[PDB]
Amino acid sequence: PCPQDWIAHGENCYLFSSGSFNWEKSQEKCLSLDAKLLKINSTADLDFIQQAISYSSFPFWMGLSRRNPSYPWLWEDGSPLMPHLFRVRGAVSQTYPSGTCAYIQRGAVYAENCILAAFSICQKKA
Repeated sequence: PCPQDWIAHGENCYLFSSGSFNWEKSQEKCLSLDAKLLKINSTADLDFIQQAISYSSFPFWMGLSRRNPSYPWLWEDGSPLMPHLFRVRGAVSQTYPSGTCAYIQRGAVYAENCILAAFSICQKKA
């Protein structure tokens, strides 16, 4: 029973943000909706999301981040990235003043400087 404009999968509801902003604003935008940025915990999650994106070439922030390459990638809640899901491609090895953040684009996952603008996906429980 997902709210108005949200998409159901598993326990959760999913929203494609209407705006494209940096990671920090995107995070605050999901929190504003009593939601959080996407957290992919399974292969099913990954393919649901890959499908929902419908061959958009836009980038879509998820809730995965780290402040420099000497920290593990963690979801917003502090949980780790589960191992058999995706490789994080992109700018994995530079250090940016506001951290490195993961997004999904063309079905693959990439790391970039958190101040760059992207669409995002929020989630909350149904």
